[PDB]
Amino acid sequence: GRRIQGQRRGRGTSTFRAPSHRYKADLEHRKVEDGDVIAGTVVDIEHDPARSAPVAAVEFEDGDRRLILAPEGVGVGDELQVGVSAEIAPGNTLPLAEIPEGVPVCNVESSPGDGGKFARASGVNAQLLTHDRNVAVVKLPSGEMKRLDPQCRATIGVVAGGGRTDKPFVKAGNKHHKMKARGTKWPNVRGVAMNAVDHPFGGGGRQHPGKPKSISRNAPPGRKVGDIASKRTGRGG
Amino acid sequence: TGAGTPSQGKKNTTTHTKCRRCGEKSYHTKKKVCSSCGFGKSAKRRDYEWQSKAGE
Amino acid sequence: SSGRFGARYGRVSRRRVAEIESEMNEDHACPNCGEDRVDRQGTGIWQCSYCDYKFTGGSYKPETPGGKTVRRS
RNA sequence: ACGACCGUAUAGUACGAGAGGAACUACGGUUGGUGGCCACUGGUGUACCGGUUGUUCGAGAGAGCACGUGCCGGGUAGCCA
RNA sequence: CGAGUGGCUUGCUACCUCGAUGUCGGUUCCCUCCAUCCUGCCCGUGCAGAAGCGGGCAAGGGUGAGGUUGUUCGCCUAUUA
RNA sequence: GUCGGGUGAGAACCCCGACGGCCUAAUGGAUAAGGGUUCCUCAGCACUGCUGAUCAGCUGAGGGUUAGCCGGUCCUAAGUCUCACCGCAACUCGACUGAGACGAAAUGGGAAACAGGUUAAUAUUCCUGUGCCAUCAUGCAGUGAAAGUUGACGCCCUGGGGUCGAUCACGCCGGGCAUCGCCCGGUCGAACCGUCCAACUCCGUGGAAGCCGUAAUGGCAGGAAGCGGACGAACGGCGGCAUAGGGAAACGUGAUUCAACCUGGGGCCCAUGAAAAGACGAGCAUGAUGUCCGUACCGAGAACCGACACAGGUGUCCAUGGCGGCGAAAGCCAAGGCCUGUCGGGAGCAACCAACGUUAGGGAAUUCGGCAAGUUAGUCCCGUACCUUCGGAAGAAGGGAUGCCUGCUCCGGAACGGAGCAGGUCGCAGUGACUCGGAAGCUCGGACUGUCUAGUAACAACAUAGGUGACCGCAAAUCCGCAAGGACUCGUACGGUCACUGAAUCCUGCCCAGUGCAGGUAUCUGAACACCUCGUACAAGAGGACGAAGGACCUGUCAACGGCGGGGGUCUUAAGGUAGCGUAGUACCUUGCCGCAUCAGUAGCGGCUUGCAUGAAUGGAUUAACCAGAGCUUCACUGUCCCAACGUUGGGCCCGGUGAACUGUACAUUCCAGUGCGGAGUCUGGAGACACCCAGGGGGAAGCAAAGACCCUAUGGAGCUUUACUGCAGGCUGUCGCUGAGGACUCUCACUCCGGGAGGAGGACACCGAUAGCCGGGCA
RNA sequence: CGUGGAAGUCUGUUAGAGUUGGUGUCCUACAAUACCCUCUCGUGAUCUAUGUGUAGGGGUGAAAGGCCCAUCGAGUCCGGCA
Ligand SMILES: [Cl-]
Ligand SMILES: [Cl-]
Ligand SMILES: [Cl-]
Ligand SMILES: [Cl-]
Ligand SMILES: [K+]
Ligand SMILES: [Mg+2]
Ligand SMILES: [Mg+2]
Ligand SMILES: [Mg+2]
Ligand SMILES: [Mg+2]
Ligand SMILES: [Mg+2]
Ligand SMILES: [Mg+2]
Ligand SMILES: [Mg+2]
Ligand SMILES: [Mg+2]
Ligand SMILES: [Mg+2]
Ligand SMILES: [Mg+2]
Ligand SMILES: [Mg+2]
Ligand SMILES: [Mg+2]
Ligand SMILES: [Mg+2]
Ligand SMILES: [Mg+2]
Ligand SMILES: [Mg+2]
Ligand SMILES: [Mg+2]
Ligand SMILES: [Mg+2]
Ligand SMILES: [Mg+2]
Ligand SMILES: [Mg+2]
Ligand SMILES: [Mg+2]
Ligand SMILES: [Mg+2]
Ligand SMILES: [Mg+2]
Ligand SMILES: [Mg+2]
Ligand SMILES: [Mg+2]
Ligand SMILES: [Mg+2]
Ligand SMILES: [Mg+2]
Ligand SMILES: [Mg+2]
Ligand SMILES: [Mg+2]
Ligand SMILES: [Mg+2]
Ligand SMILES: [Mg+2]
Ligand SMILES: [Mg+2]
Ligand SMILES: [Mg+2]
Ligand SMILES: [Mg+2]
Ligand SMILES: [Mg+2]
Ligand code: NA
Ligand code: NA
Ligand code: NA
Ligand code: NA
Ligand code: NA
Ligand code: NA
Ligand code: NA
Ligand code: NA
Ligand code: NA
Ligand code: NA
Ligand code: NA
Ligand code: NA
Ligand code: NA
Ligand code: NA
Ligand code: NA
Ligand code: NA
Ligand code: NA
Ligand SMILES: [Sr+2]
Ligand SMILES: [Sr+2]
Ligand SMILES: [Sr+2]
Ligand SMILES: [Sr+2]
Ligand SMILES: [Sr+2]
Ligand SMILES: [Sr+2]
Ligand SMILES: [Sr+2]
Ligand SMILES: [Sr+2]
Ligand SMILES: [Sr+2]
Ligand SMILES: [Sr+2]
Ligand SMILES: [Sr+2]
Ligand SMILES: [Sr+2]
Ligand SMILES: [Sr+2]
Ligand SMILES: [Sr+2]
Ligand SMILES: [Sr+2]
Ligand SMILES: [Sr+2]
Ligand SMILES: [Sr+2]
Ligand SMILES: [Sr+2]
Ligand SMILES: [Sr+2]
Ligand SMILES: [Sr+2]
Ligand SMILES: [Sr+2]
Ligand SMILES: [Sr+2]
Ligand SMILES: [Sr+2]
Ligand SMILES: [Sr+2]
Ligand SMILES: [Sr+2]
Ligand SMILES: [Sr+2]
Ligand SMILES: [Sr+2]
Ligand SMILES: [Sr+2]
Ligand SMILES: [Sr+2]
Ligand SMILES: [Sr+2]
Ligand SMILES: [Sr+2]
Ligand SMILES: [Sr+2]
Ligand SMILES: [Sr+2]
Ligand SMILES: [Sr+2]
Ligand SMILES: [Sr+2]
Ligand SMILES: [Sr+2]
Ligand SMILES: [Sr+2]
Ligand SMILES: [Sr+2]
Ligand SMILES: [Sr+2]
Ligand SMILES: [Sr+2]
Ligand SMILES: [Sr+2]
Ligand SMILES: [Sr+2]
Ligand SMILES: [Sr+2]
Ligand SMILES: [Sr+2]
Repeated sequence: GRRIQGQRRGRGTSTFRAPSHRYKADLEHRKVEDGDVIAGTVVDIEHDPARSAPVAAVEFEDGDRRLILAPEGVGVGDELQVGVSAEIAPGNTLPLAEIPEGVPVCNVESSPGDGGKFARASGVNAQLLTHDRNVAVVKLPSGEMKRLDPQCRATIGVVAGGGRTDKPFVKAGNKHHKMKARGTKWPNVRGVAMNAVDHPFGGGGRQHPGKPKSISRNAPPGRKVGDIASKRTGRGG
Repeated sequence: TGAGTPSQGKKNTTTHTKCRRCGEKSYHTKKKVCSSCGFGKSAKRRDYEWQSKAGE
Repeated sequence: SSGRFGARYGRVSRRRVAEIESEMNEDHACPNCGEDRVDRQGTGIWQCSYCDYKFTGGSYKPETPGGKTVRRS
């Protein structure tokens, strides 16, 4: 047969890549030596092509101009702070240790200093639950309880743009425009709508998968399609 | 549209040109490589044993 | 407000579009001053036509349910 | 190169209780086929004559173009049914 | 039950054609066969008549229009000698 | 095209005039690519040119392309290459990371040129006039100088400013016409220098509690109007430039609508609409320098691609010439171009054919099917059903009007803008041509716009929004690479991957036995290393002990693959078909039965329906809207038909010139029969038959064109499949190495990751190398 | 009632794109996919020029086994090869 679409993907050809050259900024936590002493003023609010959500342009005291992953409620003129002794206000960034429990956080680091990994999409947020001298437990947007190093920096508040998913695309044209801003091949032809040569589910005189859809985790690329290592399927039971 | 005559009329692009190294009109001006002598690809001259019968 | 869609898309689609856009187009009280002068500038971007306060908020609402929770705690 | 049918008289007669109901022959017409012809009716008739829209030749007069007549009305000969 | 004729149906066979003899139905145009549907002439009748029924000679001419269906076939309608 | 004429040995087609035509987003003008001398001149006709040629894109010889200010050159874009580094058995191979370079000629950014004149051929290049830019030198000024501004930007609507053009009025110059007095052309003049400034923003004054303002949104005591002011636009106005230039002459002035250009306001995004060089910021004189490359011509029904002087294909700007009208529409006409979509002569010019016009009465009877053709039509008024997701349906349907002429009214600043009124009046016909919908109903399918088999399929197929399930916390899931490495990803669960279903609405039953996936697991099974026994002075080898993933076994799971019967008043194998729908695009029987409709209806629709063999995201039902989708009915219309006729244009036929191809074992005037390998012009018997030629429609040569696609055969091929055979990747798992200290555990020092770093997390694991077991059509 | 001017919105041979029927014309063609009329789309998932990337068991594919220079159920060239 021929390599399936999932295999063409990995080659990183133009069709499968994201329009990086059109992307604005790699929104990471500003690095501070120590002491915390660092603040900046929100100069503007911009649209982020890579995330379909707003982003704040912030100018710091030392003269550094950088785009920031803006939480909800941040506006031009506001003063944001970043450091161990930062003020516990929305928009400020400080390690999980200095962040009081029960407070919503976003753009959490996985390893102290990485610049932020978790809770970065529209409207989401992580819940800071437990404190300790060794570990700070956080509840990520997926519902998973994540034990983290209390030194991991994080921003206060929920990511701006919440509710984006509430409105339907309505028509293909709208999807088209969004897709064009991401690293994704669209539209999607169903495997079952292809020829045997093109996909495991292809062929037949009528459209239906060959074998069952639940495929073993050990399946090789070219065959791993359908329901990857599903613990169950359907809605009932 | 036919792949034949009708599709021939758009062919006004220049690719293969006289090669600075070998003199053959095979220097692909887009790729900057000579399909005949390998100029632009290798210091050594392009040559292959299959260019002649195995016993020659 | 989904009349631009004519007889296409079905109830749900154009019904939720009309709502989301209605509440989006509503007069919004600016956080800076107090006047109902906040208009959407783009996806998640809002601004007061009075004091010029430009700020971030929900994609279609200037403030989201989870956004209000932030203040509280 | 002619085939077939209908109608009238025969006749409300022969036959028959009645109901019903022929023929020989003589006529008139129809249908299908055939050959020919155009006085008559009909079609055509970018021969011709007229009306008239747009535009061009300044108007007028008189003309060109609008697909092999712009369109509309009438239509001779011939050819035709 | 027995004897046949035909070569329209079907089957059988594998002679002919696989360096190709273009399909079914329809159409159009031409010729033919008779086991005759009508028309001519006849015989019988459970032939009064009228209308039939069965049979003989006979291939000159005729055997048309339509509804469903790709249909051939067939079903149906109204005309018809 | 035609009549004259010119040149010439020769003229239908080379040139001149006249008459007649063709082209209007092109058949005109400027160009990109591409061509490459095709451009100009002279001389020619052997070649090329669908005939001819005195002509030519042909032949030969000469000639022709002139730049500080037009392009290139410079900048950076998607991206490319080079070097270093690393991989690889190796490289001309390979990903990343660094550095460098490359990457835009119409059409990205960008220092500066306009007007006229000139040649056979160049021209913002030459020449004349005027102007401008950059660098440098000198002199003077200036010490400022880098923050900032610019370069520099999406889609939709819209205001204002405003030039060209077009038109109107009046004047002047010239032409035309001659029943009038109308019609046509012209009435010029740049770059540049100087000056003017609307919009936006801001300041002062002022002091609105309801006013100010817009096409629209809107604005304000956080200070509205008004008044004054700062900054501030055009490729625009104005003055110069200009006793420059140009014109035979006049050598205008006002207006309207206003492309270009300038400047504002509004709206939209699950879409956010380049970068760099450079410039400004940052003066003036005088002078010097401004090199290098391109520049001809074609740009197409003859200069390009398509073998051709090919009816094909091929980007940009001229989108403002006149009438017309809604119009960048038709039709007609300018400017400009052309008679080279390049063979002619002749015959009332037959048959036949291609395009096409008109046909009486009938009116779909034609046909698989109204295929083909036709009908309708523009604009205003009236009026408009079922259904419906309330948007729509809808231009539903149906009805009326429509010209010209005279005089007017209304809206507006006005138009050579629009809406009406009264009177008069002509035709068969007033959207008079042109332009220009036929309409209605029932059913099936897909919701919709969209996609597709370049070249027989445009569909119901694909996509889609919507619905759903699966995987994954990022040192992730998924995927590419042998490796070094990489896409996703400037991304982080409101994510993105992998699949299914396919808008909305009402819904989506039962089954986990088999198969798949996943989880668990006492016990059973389960390889290699190490370990133990036997064996061998060692070794091969035999056995044992321990036992990972996996399997057995257990459980979960069907919007996983799939299933939803036979029998009787349970059995196979888990369940035994729920809502619905149903003779279906699924129903064999079958033209099922009843009804509707028709003279007549295997059709269509409705009802019934025991369903050969319907049925619920293998989605069921249903549905407004949409459709070059399938079927059916009606009105209207008609040469589709009854049944054909006449006509128009190009052919056909005859003449001049040019001049192929297909095909050919031989013989050949055949016909009827027969025979023969059973389908004979050629054998046999007869019949017929004087030769040659022209036109015809195609009966035969089992006509010509193709070593049958069908079918079989060959120990033929290939693509595809799988619980076929055998293997190979890949995933999981144990073990050895890296690998270290004190049956579970602690630690840090290798190693890995995070962190600029200090340092943090992890850690003998992981990675990597090796081997073993399992899964393994992903691949051979 | 007006204003406003939305839309994978409608009419449209505007430009441009496409290709339903005629099973017309052609079928030793004008043409190895053409001609005419008819027909669909025509503010968007639009069309288009140039530049650039992806390469052969590999691309690319709104999926037709479509397309990758008249070549595709595995391009083309040469070689293995007689
Ligand atoms: Cl999405
Ligand atoms: Cl009849
Ligand atoms: Cl140039
Ligand atoms: Cl405005
Ligand atoms: K055969
Ligand atoms: Mg970031
Ligand atoms: Mg979704
Ligand atoms: Mg993309
Ligand atoms: Mg799909
Ligand atoms: Mg398919
Ligand atoms: Mg198929
Ligand atoms: Mg497969
Ligand atoms: Mg399906
Ligand atoms: Mg399916
Ligand atoms: Mg034959
Ligand atoms: Mg007899
Ligand atoms: Mg006879
Ligand atoms: Mg000459
Ligand atoms: Mg010239
Ligand atoms: Mg020519
Ligand atoms: Mg008639
Ligand atoms: Mg019939
Ligand atoms: Mg038709
Ligand atoms: Mg007035
Ligand atoms: Mg049906
Ligand atoms: Mg559709
Ligand atoms: Mg096709
Ligand atoms: Mg179609
Ligand atoms: Mg979906
Ligand atoms: Mg989804
Ligand atoms: Mg579908
Ligand atoms: Mg029925
Ligand atoms: Mg179900
Ligand atoms: Mg053969
Ligand atoms: Mg076969
Ligand atoms: Mg095989
Ligand atoms: Mg790292
Ligand atoms: Mg195989
Ligand atoms: Mg391209
Ligand atoms: Na017999
Ligand atoms: Na036949
Ligand atoms: Na007879
Ligand atoms: Na019949
Ligand atoms: Na000629
Ligand atoms: Na000026
Ligand atoms: Na006009
Ligand atoms: Na559309
Ligand atoms: Na099961
Ligand atoms: Na079923
Ligand atoms: Na469509
Ligand atoms: Na006719
Ligand atoms: Na013949
Ligand atoms: Na194959
Ligand atoms: Na309104
Ligand atoms: Na067509
Ligand atoms: Na290949
Ligand atoms: Sr990051
Ligand atoms: Sr970082
Ligand atoms: Sr399949
Ligand atoms: Sr269920
Ligand atoms: Sr081209
Ligand atoms: Sr190279
Ligand atoms: Sr070599
Ligand atoms: Sr009588
Ligand atoms: Sr009587
Ligand atoms: Sr005429
Ligand atoms: Sr006889
Ligand atoms: Sr008889
Ligand atoms: Sr038969
Ligand atoms: Sr039958
Ligand atoms: Sr000669
Ligand atoms: Sr010439
Ligand atoms: Sr360059
Ligand atoms: Sr340029
Ligand atoms: Sr545009
Ligand atoms: Sr204006
Ligand atoms: Sr030139
Ligand atoms: Sr030109
Ligand atoms: Sr052309
Ligand atoms: Sr074409
Ligand atoms: Sr002219
Ligand atoms: Sr000629
Ligand atoms: Sr007439
Ligand atoms: Sr009919
Ligand atoms: Sr009929
Ligand atoms: Sr009407
Ligand atoms: Sr449906
Ligand atoms: Sr196509
Ligand atoms: Sr649905
Ligand atoms: Sr199971
Ligand atoms: Sr039931
Ligand atoms: Sr003989
Ligand atoms: Sr002939
Ligand atoms: Sr549209
Ligand atoms: Sr067809
Ligand atoms: Sr033709
Ligand atoms: Sr053809
Ligand atoms: Sr036609
Ligand atoms: Sr349209
Ligand atoms: Sr060979």
